[PDB]
Amino acid sequence: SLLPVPYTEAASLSTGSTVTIKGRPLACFLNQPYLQVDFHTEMKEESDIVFHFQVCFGRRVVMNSREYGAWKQQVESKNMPFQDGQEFELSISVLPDKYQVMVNGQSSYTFDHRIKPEAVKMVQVWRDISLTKFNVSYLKR
Amino acid sequence: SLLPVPYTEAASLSTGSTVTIKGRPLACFLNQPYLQVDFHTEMKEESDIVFHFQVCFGRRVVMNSREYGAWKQQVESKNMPFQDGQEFELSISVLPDKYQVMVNGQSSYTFDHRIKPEAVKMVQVWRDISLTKFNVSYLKR
Repeated sequence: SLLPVPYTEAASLSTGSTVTIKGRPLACFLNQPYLQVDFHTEMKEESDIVFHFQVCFGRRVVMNSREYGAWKQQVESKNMPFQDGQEFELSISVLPDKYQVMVNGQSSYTFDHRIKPEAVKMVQVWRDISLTKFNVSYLKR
Repeated sequence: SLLPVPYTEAASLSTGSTVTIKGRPLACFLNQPYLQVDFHTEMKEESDIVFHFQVCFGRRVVMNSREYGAWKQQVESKNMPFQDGQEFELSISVLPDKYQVMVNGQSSYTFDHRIKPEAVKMVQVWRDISLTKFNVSYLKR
């Protein structure tokens, strides 16, 4: 639709930052479209990932980090608040101890900080979605 | 790039038909972009799939069919002729007994017919690729 996918934006994060993502899957759940949000330590797409968030719509969600080029301990969830064929509003909040992922206003996943959020320099949103809004909040000291 | 992805084209297949697909992954292999080619029995994207071909670039290839809404016996391959960061030329030939998948001119995968290729009405190419050429050959009786 509006914002080009894969979508990449330079970014900085700290306690109190929020990343808001509004979009829609590009296929019905039967075809298992994916959505991936990666918080990167550099603009380079092969850089390390502080928070890796991958939805296989209708199936599962995987969360992990990639440190010095290697994937670490994968966290896997079957919680699936996303609705087949529907627009979704995704909200990732940086709390002192973890990321909190709200889906359509509902707390759905958390991921404890493995690397300080201040290490993030870029956010990329990609795979099988269209994107209508992307925002990183910059209101706190 | 040029052809919109997800790419859908009404199609008919029989022995001697070839599907040619030229494209490029949207991310380096470290980020595991996907490519999926589905030969559908109807234009509806939730319709059955006669030949499902899914590349996880740099990792594996999965082939299957989806019959009356259910996935059947998955075939899995570690053969990975695709090259990191490179354009690829994909050629799926309809032989009497199977599909033969050429990658950059090199025979790479085959998949025995589970449903007659004459059941195909649509081809969809999607996931993490850009597309520059798509062609279905229509030269044989």
